[PDB]
Amino acid sequence: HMDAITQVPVPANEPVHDYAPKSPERTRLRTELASLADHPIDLPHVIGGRHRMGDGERIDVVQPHRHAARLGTLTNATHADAAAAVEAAMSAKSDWAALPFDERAAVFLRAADLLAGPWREKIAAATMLGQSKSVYQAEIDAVCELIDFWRFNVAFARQILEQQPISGPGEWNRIDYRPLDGFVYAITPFNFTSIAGNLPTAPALMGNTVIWKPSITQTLAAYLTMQLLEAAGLPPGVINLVTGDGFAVSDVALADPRLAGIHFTGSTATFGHLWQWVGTNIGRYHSYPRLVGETGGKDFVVAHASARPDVLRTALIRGAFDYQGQKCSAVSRAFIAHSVWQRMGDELLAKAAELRYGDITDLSNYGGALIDQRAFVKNVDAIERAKGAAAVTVAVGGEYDDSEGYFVRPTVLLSDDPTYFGPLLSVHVYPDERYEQILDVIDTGSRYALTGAVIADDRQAVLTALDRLRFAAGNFYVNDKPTAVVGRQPFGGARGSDTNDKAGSPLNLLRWTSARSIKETFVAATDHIYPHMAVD
Amino acid sequence: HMDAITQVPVPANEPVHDYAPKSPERTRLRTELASLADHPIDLPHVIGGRHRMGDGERIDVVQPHRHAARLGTLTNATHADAAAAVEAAMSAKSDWAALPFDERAAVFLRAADLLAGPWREKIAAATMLGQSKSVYQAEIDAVCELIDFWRFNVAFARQILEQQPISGPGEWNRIDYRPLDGFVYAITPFNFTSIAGNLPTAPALMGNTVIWKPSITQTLAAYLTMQLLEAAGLPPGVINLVTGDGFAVSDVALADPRLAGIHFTGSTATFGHLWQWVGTNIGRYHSYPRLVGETGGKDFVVAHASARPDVLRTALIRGAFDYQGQKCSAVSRAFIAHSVWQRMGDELLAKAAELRYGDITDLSNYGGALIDQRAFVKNVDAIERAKGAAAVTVAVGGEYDDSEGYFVRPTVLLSDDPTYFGPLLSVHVYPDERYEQILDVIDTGSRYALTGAVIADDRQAVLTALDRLRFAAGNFYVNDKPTAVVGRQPFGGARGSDTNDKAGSPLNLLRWTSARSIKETFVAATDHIYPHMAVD
Repeated sequence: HMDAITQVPVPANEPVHDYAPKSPERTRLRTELASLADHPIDLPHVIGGRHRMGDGERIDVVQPHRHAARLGTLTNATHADAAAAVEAAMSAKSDWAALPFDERAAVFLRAADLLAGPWREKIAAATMLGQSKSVYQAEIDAVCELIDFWRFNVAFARQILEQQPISGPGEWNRIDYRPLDGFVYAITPFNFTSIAGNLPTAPALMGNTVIWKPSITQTLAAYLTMQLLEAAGLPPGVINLVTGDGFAVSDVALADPRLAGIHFTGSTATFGHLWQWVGTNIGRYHSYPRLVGETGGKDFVVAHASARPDVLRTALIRGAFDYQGQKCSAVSRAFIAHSVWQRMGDELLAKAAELRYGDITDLSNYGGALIDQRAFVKNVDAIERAKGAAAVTVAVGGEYDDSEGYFVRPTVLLSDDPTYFGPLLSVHVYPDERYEQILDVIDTGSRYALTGAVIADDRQAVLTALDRLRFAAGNFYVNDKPTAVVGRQPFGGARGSDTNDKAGSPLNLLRWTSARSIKETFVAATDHIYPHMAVD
Repeated sequence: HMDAITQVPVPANEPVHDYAPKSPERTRLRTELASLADHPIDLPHVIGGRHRMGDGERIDVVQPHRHAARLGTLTNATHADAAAAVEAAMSAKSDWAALPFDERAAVFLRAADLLAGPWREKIAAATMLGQSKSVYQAEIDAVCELIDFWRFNVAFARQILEQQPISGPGEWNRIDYRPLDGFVYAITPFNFTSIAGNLPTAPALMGNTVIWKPSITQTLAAYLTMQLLEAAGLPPGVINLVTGDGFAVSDVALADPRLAGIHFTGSTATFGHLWQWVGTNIGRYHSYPRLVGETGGKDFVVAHASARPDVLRTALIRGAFDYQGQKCSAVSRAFIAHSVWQRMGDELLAKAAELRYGDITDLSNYGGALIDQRAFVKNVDAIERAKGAAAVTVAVGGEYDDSEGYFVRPTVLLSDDPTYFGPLLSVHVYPDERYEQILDVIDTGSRYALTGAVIADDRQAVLTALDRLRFAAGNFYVNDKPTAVVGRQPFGGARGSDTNDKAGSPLNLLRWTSARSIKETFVAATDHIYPHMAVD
C-alpha cells in the first residue's frame, strides 16, 4: 500500500562487452558454451508455470554450424497444449492486471539486471549455439538489445502513464491506461533473441497475459529466457511458452473469441496468412484483435564519388556478412561510383574471400552457418540462378556445403543492370556523374526496401540522398552500414507499411492498452434550461 | 527561408458564447439565420479548387425541423466526379507536402481565428438550419469544438515533431515524420460539424491530400467550412469535397491503388463494409491503407442512493435530450436507486413533458427535430415496439409527427427488467441495496457501451463504480452527464474497440505520418574485424 507518485529508474543503453582475449567475460562464456553443448536438454512447453513436454512430434534443435550436435529436443505443440496455454493465460490475468504498475515493472527491471550480470554469458552462449551467432552478434542481440528493451519499455510505459489531460474549472479529468480484454499471442522469429523476448513481455508489462510461440531454431535461448523471467519473479501463466511450428497453436488461438492481439515478427507471407485468418474469423472475437508487428526487407547502400573507401568497404562487409546476412535487414544491393570501385573493389573482394565462417565456439571466426536446411537450400538456389543469369557474375565466393553445418561462403555478385536471407551481396558499379539517376532508379525499385544508406563526405550529396530517397526506405543511414539500438533508431518499416507502432517506442506499448477518460464534475448543473432560452 | 526552431501558439479552449437575450452574438446570429434560410444555394463539389455541380441526381438539403424549406441542392457524385477528386488530390500533393510545417499550420490557425470571429455565426447558423441544432448545440460543435481541433492539432503536431531520439557518442540520430504516400479518404457523419471538418483536415495538416465525402444532411455547413478553409489559404486540391451518398465515391476510391487511408466516423455497419472492401482489394494497394475512426454507442448512467436528485435529473434530461438524443453518445439507459426515484421521478417526467422541441430559429426551444425520414421512421418503430413490449411502459412522451418537421417528443420509458439515435430514455428503478448487482448487470450487458456515468456523493460508491465498470465503457463520468471537449476528454471508444487513435490526441495525427529514423555516424569503422577475433 502506498502514498506516492513514483519514478522508475532512468534507462541507459547496456554497454557491449568485447570478449577480447584477456577478458573475464570470455572465460565465463567458454564455461557456458561447454555446459550447454555437452548437456543437451528437453525443451518443454511452459504452461501456467508448469514445465511439460507434450504428446506431439519430437523435434531436435541442433547447432546449425554443426548439425549432428544436438542442443535439445522439443515437442510440437498439439491442440491440447495450445488450449491449456490459452486457459493458463486467461487464468493468470486477473492477479497480474491487479498488481500495481511498479510491481509488474520490477519484474522486467530485475530480469534486465539478471541478464546483465549472472545470466549474461548463459543467454549469449545459447544464442550462439542454437542460432549460429558469433559472440559479437550474440552480445548485441540476446544481451544488450533485450536488456535495453526491458529497461526502456519500463521507462516508456511510465512516461505514457503520466500523459494526462487538461482539467478546466469545476472538474478533474484523468486517463486510465487499461490492459486489453483477452490474451495476446506472440510469435517470434529465429534471428533475434531480443525480439523473441520482447514480443511477449512488452504487452505483459502493460498488464496483459500471453502465449508465446517461439521459432524452433531459437527455442534453446527462448526456454532459457523463460527461466530467466521466472527467476525475476514473473508469475505463472502470465506468459506461456508453446514450442513447435505453431500450426496447431494458431488453430486454437485464432479460433478463440478471447484473442485480443497478435504480436508478430517474421516473413510477410506468414503475416498475410495471420491477417487473413483473423479477418475470416472477425465475427467471433469479443474485441477487435490488434495485429502488431514487423517483417523483413532488403537494404541498399549508395556510394557517391565522395565516399570514403575504407568506410564503404567495411560497411559493405559487415552489412552484408554480419550474422551471415540473416539480420531482419542485411545489405543486399550496393550501388558504387566507378572511381570509388577503382579504389576499393579489389580489397572488398579480397577480404570477402578471406572472411572466416565456421563453428562459432571458435571465436576467431567472423561468423557461422545458415539457420537450417530450408535456408541453405534457398541460398544454393539463389547462387545457382546467379551463375545462370546473364545479368550477373560471381566475383567471389558462391561455394556451399551442408555436410558439417549449413555453410555458405560470403558471396559478392557484379550486376550490370541496376534493376532470401543469406551472405549475398550484389554490387552495381555506376558512372560517377550518374549519381542522381541512380537515386531515381533506387526510388523507383523500392517496394520492400527497409533501410538505406548513403556513403558520402559531400554534404550536397548526402542531402540529395536524404531528399530523393525520403520515401524509398524507412531508416536511412549516413556514412555507416544500414544495420539499430533501442532508444536511438526507432520506427522505420518497409515502404507503404503501417508499422510506427513496432517494438522500440512507446507507441508499441500503447497498442497493448485501451485508454479511458475519467471526468469528475464537482458542481454540475441543477437546471437543464440553457441561457439562450430565456425570453426574449 | 529560415534559421529557427519555432514554436506554435499555445492553444486554449475557445470560450462558449451563450447567445443570451441582450447579447450581440444573438443579433449577428439572426442575420445569418435569415440570410441562409432566405437564399438557398447550389451545393457543389469542390475539386482542385473548382466549385462545380456534377451530372448525378440532384438532392435537396432541407431544414429537418421544417422539411419544405430548402437550404440548397447538391448533386450525387458520379464516378467521374470521384476520379477527378482523386486526381486533384494526387496533383496538389507535391506542393502541399513541400510547404514547411509552419506554413501548413498557419492555414489551420488562421481558419480557427476566422471561425472564432467573422465566420462564427455564419457556421453556427448553417449547423442549426441543416442539422436541426439549437444555438447551444451549434456553438459547442460547429464553433468551439472545430476551433479547438484546429488549434490543438497544430499544437499536438508540433509536439510530435520534437519527439526525437538519443544520440550516442560519435553519431546523430533524428526522426522525420513523413506524410503518407497516397491520398486519404474522409467520410463524415451528420451530427457534428466539428468532426466533419476535422476528419479531412487533421491528415492535411501532416502534409497529406484528401477527398472528403460529407453527409448529405450536413452538406450546407460542410460547404461553408470548405469556403472558410479557402479563405484561410488552403491551396486548391489539398482537400476535395464530393457530395452525395458516397457509393460512387467509394467505388472509385477503394479501387485506387493510391488509397493510403480512410478517416471515418459513423455507424459500425458502414465501417464494417469499408473494412471488408479494403480487405478484398488489399492486393491492389501500394501502401497498406490505414483505417482510422470512431463509431457510436449508447450510454448508461447509474445513480446510487447517495446521488443528488437535481444533478441526476438534469444530467438525464440533457444527456438523453440534448440534440434530440442524436449525439454520438446519448444517454439511453438509466439505473436509479429506488429512494432517489421517490425524490425526483415525478419532476423528471414533468420536465420532459414540458421540454420544447420545435423550429430552432426560435431560440426559446430546447431542441429541434430528427435529422431525416429514415431517422424518424426508426424512432417511430422504437416507440411502437416499446408500446407493444410487456417489459416496458411509456411514462411520458411517445408522440411524433412528420407533417411540418421530423419531430419526436422527448420520451421516457420505465423498464422492469435491467437487461437508434433519438430522444428516448429508458429508466430502470432498482432497490437501493442492490447497487453492486446493478454494476454487474451493466458490466455483463456492455458490448456497445461508449460512455458511462455514476451519480453519487459517496466516495466508496464512486470508487466501486470506477472499479467494477472499468472495462464496461471507454469514458466514465462522475456526477455529470456522460456526454467531450478537445484536450480534456480524449480517447475512449466502445468496449473491445481499437480506437486510442481517434480524433483528439496526438495519436490521431501520427496515423497520418510514416516516421523514419536517420542516423549519421561521424567516424565509422575502417576495419571489419571485431575484437573477439584477435588471437587468442
